[PDB]
Amino acid sequence: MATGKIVQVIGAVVDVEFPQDAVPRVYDALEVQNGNERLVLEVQQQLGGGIVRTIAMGSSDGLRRGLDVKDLEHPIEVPVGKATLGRIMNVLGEPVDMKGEIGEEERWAIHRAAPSYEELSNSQELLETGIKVIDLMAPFAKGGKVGLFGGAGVGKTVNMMELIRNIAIEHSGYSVFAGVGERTREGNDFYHEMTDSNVIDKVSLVYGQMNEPPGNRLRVALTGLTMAEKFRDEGRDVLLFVDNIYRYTLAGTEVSALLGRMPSAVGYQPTLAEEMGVLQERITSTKTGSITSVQAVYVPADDLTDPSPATTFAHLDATVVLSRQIASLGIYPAVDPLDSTSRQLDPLVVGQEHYDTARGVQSILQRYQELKDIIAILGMDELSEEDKLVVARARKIQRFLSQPFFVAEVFTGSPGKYVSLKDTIRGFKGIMEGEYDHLPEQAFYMVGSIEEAVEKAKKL
Amino acid sequence: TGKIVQVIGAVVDVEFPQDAVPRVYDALEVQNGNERLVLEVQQQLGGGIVRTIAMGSSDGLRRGLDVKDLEHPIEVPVGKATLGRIMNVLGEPVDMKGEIGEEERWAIHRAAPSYEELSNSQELLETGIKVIDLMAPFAKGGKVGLFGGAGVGKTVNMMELIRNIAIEHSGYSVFAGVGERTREGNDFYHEMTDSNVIDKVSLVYGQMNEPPGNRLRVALTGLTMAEKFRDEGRDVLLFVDNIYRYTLAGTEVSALLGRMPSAVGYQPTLAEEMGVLQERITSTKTGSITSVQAVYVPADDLTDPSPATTFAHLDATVVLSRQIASLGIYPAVDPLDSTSRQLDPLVVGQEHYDTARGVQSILQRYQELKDIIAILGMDELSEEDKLVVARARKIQRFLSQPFFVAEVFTGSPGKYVSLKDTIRGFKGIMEGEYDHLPEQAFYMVGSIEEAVEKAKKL
Amino acid sequence: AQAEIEAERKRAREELRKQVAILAVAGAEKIIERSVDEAANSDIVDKLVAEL
Amino acid sequence: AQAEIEAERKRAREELRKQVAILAVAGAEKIIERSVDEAANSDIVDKLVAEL
Amino acid sequence: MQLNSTEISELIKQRIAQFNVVSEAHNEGTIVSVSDGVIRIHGLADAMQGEMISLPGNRYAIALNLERDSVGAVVMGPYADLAEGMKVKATGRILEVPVGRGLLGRVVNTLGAPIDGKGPLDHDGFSAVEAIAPGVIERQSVDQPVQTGYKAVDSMIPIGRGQRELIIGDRQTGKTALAIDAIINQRDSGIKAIYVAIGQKASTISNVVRKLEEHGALANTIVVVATASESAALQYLAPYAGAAMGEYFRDRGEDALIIYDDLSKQAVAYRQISLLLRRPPGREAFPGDVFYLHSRLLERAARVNAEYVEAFTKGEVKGKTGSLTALPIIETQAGDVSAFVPTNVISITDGQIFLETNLFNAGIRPAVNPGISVSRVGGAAQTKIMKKLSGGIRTALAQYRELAAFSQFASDLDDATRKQLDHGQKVTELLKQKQYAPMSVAQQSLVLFAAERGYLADVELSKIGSFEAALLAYVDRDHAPLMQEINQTGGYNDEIEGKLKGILDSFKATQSW
Amino acid sequence: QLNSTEISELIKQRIAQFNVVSEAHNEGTIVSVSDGVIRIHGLADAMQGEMISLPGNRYAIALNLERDSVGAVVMGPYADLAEGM
Amino acid sequence: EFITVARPYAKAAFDFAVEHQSVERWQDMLAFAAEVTKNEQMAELLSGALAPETLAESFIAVAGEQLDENGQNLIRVMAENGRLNALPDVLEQFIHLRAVSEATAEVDVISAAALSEQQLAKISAAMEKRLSRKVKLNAKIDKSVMAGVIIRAGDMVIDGSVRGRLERLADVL
Ligand SMILES: Nc1ncnc2c1ncn2[C@@H]1O[C@H](COP(=O)(O)OP(=O)(O)OP(=O)(O)O)[C@@H](O)[C@H]1O
Ligand SMILES: Nc1ncnc2c1ncn2[C@@H]1O[C@H](COP(=O)(O)OP(=O)(O)OP(=O)(O)O)[C@@H](O)[C@H]1O
Ligand SMILES: Nc1ncnc2c1ncn2[C@@H]1O[C@H](COP(=O)(O)OP(=O)(O)O)[C@@H](O)[C@H]1O
Ligand SMILES: [Mg+2]
Ligand SMILES: [Mg+2]
Ligand SMILES: [Mg+2]
Repeated sequence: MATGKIVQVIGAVVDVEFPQDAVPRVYDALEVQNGNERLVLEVQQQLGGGIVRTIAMGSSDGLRRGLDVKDLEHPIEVPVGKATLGRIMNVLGEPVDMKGEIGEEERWAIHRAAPSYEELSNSQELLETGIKVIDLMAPFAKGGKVGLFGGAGVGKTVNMMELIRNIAIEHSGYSVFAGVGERTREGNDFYHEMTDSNVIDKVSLVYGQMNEPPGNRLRVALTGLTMAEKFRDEGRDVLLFVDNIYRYTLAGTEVSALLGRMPSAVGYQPTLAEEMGVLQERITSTKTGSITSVQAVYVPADDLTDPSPATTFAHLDATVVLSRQIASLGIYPAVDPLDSTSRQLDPLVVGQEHYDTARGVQSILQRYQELKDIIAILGMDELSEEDKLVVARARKIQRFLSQPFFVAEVFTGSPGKYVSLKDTIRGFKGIMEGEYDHLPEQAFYMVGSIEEAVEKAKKL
Repeated sequence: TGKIVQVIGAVVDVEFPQDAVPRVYDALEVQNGNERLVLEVQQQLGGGIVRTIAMGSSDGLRRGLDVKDLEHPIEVPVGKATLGRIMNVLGEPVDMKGEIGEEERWAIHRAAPSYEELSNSQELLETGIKVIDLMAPFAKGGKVGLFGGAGVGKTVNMMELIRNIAIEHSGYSVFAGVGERTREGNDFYHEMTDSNVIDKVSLVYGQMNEPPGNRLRVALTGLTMAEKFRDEGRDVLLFVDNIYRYTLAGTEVSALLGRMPSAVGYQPTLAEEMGVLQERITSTKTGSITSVQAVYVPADDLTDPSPATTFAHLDATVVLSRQIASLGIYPAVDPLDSTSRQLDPLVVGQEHYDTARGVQSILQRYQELKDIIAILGMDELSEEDKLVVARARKIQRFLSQPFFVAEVFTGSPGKYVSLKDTIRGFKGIMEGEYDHLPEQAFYMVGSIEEAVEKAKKL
Repeated sequence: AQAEIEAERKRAREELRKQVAILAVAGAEKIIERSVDEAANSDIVDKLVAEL
Repeated sequence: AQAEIEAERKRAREELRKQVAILAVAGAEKIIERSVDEAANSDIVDKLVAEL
Repeated sequence: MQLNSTEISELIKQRIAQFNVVSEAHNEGTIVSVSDGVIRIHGLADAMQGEMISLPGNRYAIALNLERDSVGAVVMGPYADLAEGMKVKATGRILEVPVGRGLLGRVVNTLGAPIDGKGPLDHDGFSAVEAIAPGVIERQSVDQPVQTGYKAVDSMIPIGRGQRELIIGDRQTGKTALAIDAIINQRDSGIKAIYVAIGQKASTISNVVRKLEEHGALANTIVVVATASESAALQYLAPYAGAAMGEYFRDRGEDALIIYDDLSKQAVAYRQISLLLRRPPGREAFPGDVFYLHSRLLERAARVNAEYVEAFTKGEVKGKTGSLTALPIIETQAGDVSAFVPTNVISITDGQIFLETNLFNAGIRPAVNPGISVSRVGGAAQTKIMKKLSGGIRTALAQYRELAAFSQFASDLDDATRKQLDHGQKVTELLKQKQYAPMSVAQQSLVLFAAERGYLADVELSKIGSFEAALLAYVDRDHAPLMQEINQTGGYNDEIEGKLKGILDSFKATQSW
Repeated sequence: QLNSTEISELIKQRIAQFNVVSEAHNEGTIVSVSDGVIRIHGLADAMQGEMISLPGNRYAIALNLERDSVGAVVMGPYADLAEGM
Repeated sequence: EFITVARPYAKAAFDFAVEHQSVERWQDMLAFAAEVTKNEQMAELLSGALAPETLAESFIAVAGEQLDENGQNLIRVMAENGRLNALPDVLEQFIHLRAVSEATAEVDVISAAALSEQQLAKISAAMEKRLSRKVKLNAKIDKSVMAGVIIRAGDMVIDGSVRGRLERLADVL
């Protein structure tokens, strides 16, 4: 029964005093009436005698010192399995789509340990995305983790929408989408996009929404993982999309000062690497089933030094870096080839044909970046005629990596293109050799295949 | 009635009987050896403790001294009785003359005028100074700020504005010395007395010499006199010798007042403390205040919070650059950073507005070329780029001017330049009317006629 | 307009001197929760004429 | 200029309301205190202890 | 006239008729300290967080720290008269503001008391200052225009009804000018305006309200003020007071445009409150929840689907979708976007417009940097005519700036390059525009059609300014039926391209620049 | 002014018999649990870097010996530990 | 003020006094230990830096009345943590705990006149209905109250004064 009492409210953080023999366990849920509305608190710390420090899963407004608190002897438990499909839920696993009760058969705690070392798998089966720069420079594998890094406004969302279109419709299996810290507008537009394209029955959606109190954002990512882990343990192969991992860390930073921790580094909580590792280490493919995941990563001010993006780089398998320096030129997808990379890019998977083609492209673009400094002051007439030819063919390859997406027609006004891996390799070889030395630079820009870059040159 | 219970630098804690605790901003009084010390109440702590700032030196204070509770704030003389006299933060006479023939005293803590009371005006006020009323002209009843680092010309420029404005203007004026040099107060007083203009000027001085509490409050003493003359229905000129010192004296006490540090260690209240001072310096439907303020910029860092907050308060801002001053171009105004609310085609009219934007465009383009020129040298430029540079350099020189107050330094006689001569002059340079003169012809010449006479003798 | 409304302003002040007497007793009768034929009306009219 | 005076119209009415109310309650304090009665005071207590 | 004052002396007696003598019961505390606008209160066992606490006089405080054995609260007004041992009563109330159509053309403070002196408010009741936004299932996609009237913004960086668009830049770059021109241009669009002034000087507000009154714009606008003189809690809370007024229109099927000015200063006021309450400082000395401060503010601006309106209005209004559009303003210190407050607000919004000093000094005004500015709604916000033409403009113009750098010491210029650098200079010149001079859809469309079909290409660059002025003048006298067609429809077809082709061909032959 | 392990039942123990040093130095009780750190009351014979055995065959390393308590860091999962163990 | 640091001790002393059925003595005992704390010379010693034990035993010596091994040991605990100046706030909280445990409230009643006593019989009977506790009255006559009465109980107030109701009515500008 109701047996704790509230003893402080400061911002999002609530202290509750229980009797000394019935103190709640860490990560237990607690329940209180905030007027008409029922509110849930999650226990973070046991401190002093009988007192526990907690985060509110909802607004603190209207709490009083003295309110009676009921002790639920379990952590936050969420519905899992097929009942979730086609539904939108909040962090507490409550329906927020008006469609009615979820109708579950099972509920799982959102806090659980990672797979043990004996359970992991290394099944690096190559996966085709249809995006030139990704499939060449940073090839995916089934069951791997992919990160889309970038600062604000660089194309993380529309890249993820393109990846969702190409693999996730083809995948023939269930998907989870975690809207951690997402904009409510874009969460709505995604829900209608999946409904109108009639694939919403394959996918279950958990949304955090930015607006929500700090507590919701911190835990909505674990709710998304717990549904994906249920489908994995069934033995299914699932796709997990996460709309921003950074905002999970930033939600920890908000409460961390109020939870009495002293600060570290650039204001981040001291626990940053522990909190990141505990989440990321659940997103893995075991011997029973595989989880393939794509995560967007906010990079504050595009400073890839910053501890939050710098820490996550170690947990991924392919990392795609989107740069504002490229995006300033409008040349989307804005993937930087000299910074993007993948564990799968070696001859023992890719074969030598693909490996040689990717290493070739990197070496040309690296060389051109040095030549580009000479030109800006001494002028291109001052170069070797070999270096002048490298500058030309590099500046073409830079444009040929661009590709219009049929999730971006509203921005471009133009028809989106898909490319096979086979056609992608042949095109880059053709610029590295002589076959297209005679086309202008603008004849490559947002083209599609090489086989139609000649056509834009004829139009140009 | 009260007892002193702590003394920490400028801050003194006093305990009172709990039925009798002083209000905030009440004046208290304590005998410190052979003198009387005023304390101003800042905070009420619990239990009848009250925390206060000493309006004088706090050395020699014991614990356990008896403190007297004065029932009122700090109140200062106002009106014509103050004209022609030098007064202290406490409103005491500091010249050797007798007592001030006050009829009324006003509390230095006041509310700003209501939104209904404010008045607009677009009457352009002319100055002697080519760059200022070209690039950043200002109106009667507006606020001007001179921003600059140490030793760049804030005082000399304000002394020309006093010479030019405050002697062709006919009404009263108030000069507030806030945390600046005592020598320069004495030098100013005399030339006012030597010129017999002193009898139109009230002067309040709280120089660097003084303890923190004086430097903090003395600005409010100055405004309170200017507000009396404004409410009487006059048009008044207020000069503030360095507004930055008000914020700095807040920084010095804020930690002793027990407030967590903010930003670059500033007090957390920095924007409110500045705003509550600044909002009182406004012209009103009853009467007008024209204000010129010097604004020291610490470490030349214009992005420091204290400069940064001041910029939103002001109608014209003139920014002084050490990089220009070390050329010896004076006044060292940066025309790419100086700006005014009055540089608008409707109030100035089109010829002035077009001339100012032309000058701004050529000088911006000269900044864009300077990184080429530094590595390559000029010979690589295009023949139009060379003409942009050749004009910009003449423009930079022609913004220089001899000042009547600066004659003691350059020897050369000062110049007063009519606005019409400035517009005609810069318009001719940008049109190339003068492309045949050397750069030296333009340096430190009052008007464009004087450039051509200087050019004849190179 | 300023001259016109200042004429109306002094005229309104005269009539409301009667109306505000009625206000004071109506407030008092609700505040005391009971009607009251109070005797010392000298105190009403003294304030009524002196402050207005 | 005409709409301005009909704004000004509302400002003049509201300022007179404020005056008469505050001088009305100032009269009411004098009027009620001088008209205190022990039966009426007891009747206050007898009301509030009935609803309390 | 003033005998109506005498009639409402009977209305003063009607207050007595409505008044009630009943004894309430309430919870009580004493002020135990007073400093810098913060008070500590002992007692108030039943105080709630975010509750209004009532003080001697008609003054209030907001309860923010409910610690054990004391409440910490901030005073919504001048604090210096408060003293230790004053009694204080806890109401039941959250903070509410007057709201309704009557507000339009009024200047009010953050509590909603009028300060223009135009007499009392007329209003349609009160609404809570703090409120949760419409959830995912309650929204509708943004697909209608709100017109800026600026060639640069409406072509390159389109704003749709229900978007949040950050205006960002250094001091004195035209941040406010852009936003009040966006207000002025709504004078006839049907969209209501709210201007929220946080921490500005009162004479600057009085000047902007004057310009709104020289134009027709003030009658359509609410002005909410918290000047630099007012307490740190009146600010901080002002944006929320403005949003509560904008939401009234949003939830009845009307469009509102709300300009929060200097959201940065809202953050500075909130830092003052947090440090005086001794909450732990985070990065750059702001509190950590400063993201939650702005994100919950800005996520209120939304377009809601018709079902949500019908439910809110209880069937009074059916079939209408309501929208609130927010245009927050941030000041950067030196173009440094990496500061904590700019990085938070850039994270939240649906795009940004960067204004910058180098362009402004070069005379590119409005100083919109095409490269780092972006709209995340994009073409779905435009009319089809602008959509068709403008998509080409912004990315071409960005690449012109790259090409112009690489060119800067190249002497031979290939004809593709020579054409591009030429076209890009002529488009850069075309997008300059004078303040307070907004352009209709048909005027913008016609001028873009001149650029994207190459009618500018031969014209000498300083004349491009006079070319545009002469073209607008010519078409308004001779071809106004098409201007009405385009402004009303926004339509585009082969006959529209043909009629515009005919107009450009006819102008460029017959007239003079 | 703030509390340093001043908790009601520990205080009540001392009032009854102040000389609680009569109980063995070998053992103690957890009085706080957070973020993988525990604070222990007792363990008067603990030493720097010593292994403390926890329920579930777990260990913590004693890293702060403070005047009233030991601060120790849990070498494993910690989230099920509770005060009074 | 000491309130927050005094709470843990006040509970423990009351809990202990309940088990040993000595609450009355403990109250009279804490009342002495608070009073020695107020003496000047004793106060100086408490603000001094004497090591806990040497401070405690010099305190315990003056507190001769204190029950040895119970009251005197409570001092040793507070001396380890330097809370001795909190003793006036460790008391009163002990009295508050006692009054809660005894289900009894002091309640206060302020009026323009000495209330009629018959009225107090009604008021006490009403307060024993509003709150389920025995209610000690200690009413007051006050000049400020124009007429009527204030009832104050804990931190809840029921204003029945004409002063309050006028200044409640004067509100409606
Ligand atoms: N117009 C000028 N002509 C010649 N010299 C000048 C001029 N302006 C400034 N100077 C030189 O700079 C010196 C300092 O100027 P000023 O005292 O006004 O500096 P400031 O900005 O007030 O410095 P501080 O912050 O130290 O008060 C002058 O003594 C003079 O040597
Ligand atoms: N389109 C324009 N063309 C010409 N001048 C303009 C234009 N827009 C703004 N200005 C001018 O720029 C100056 C500053 O504009 P504004 O006050 O909007 O800048 P701001 O960034 O708001 O300044 P602050 O940082 O002080 O608020 C004003 O003199 C204004 O007249
Ligand atoms: N592939 C693309 N094609 C066209 N425009 C794009 C592309 N990627 C990004 N953009 C532009 O950048 C904007 C923001 O990118 P988006 O991914 O929505 O933001 P974020 O990268 O922060 O998630 C888009 O609205 C669009 O204007
Ligand atoms: Mg994004
Ligand atoms: Mg100086
Ligand atoms: Mg502005």
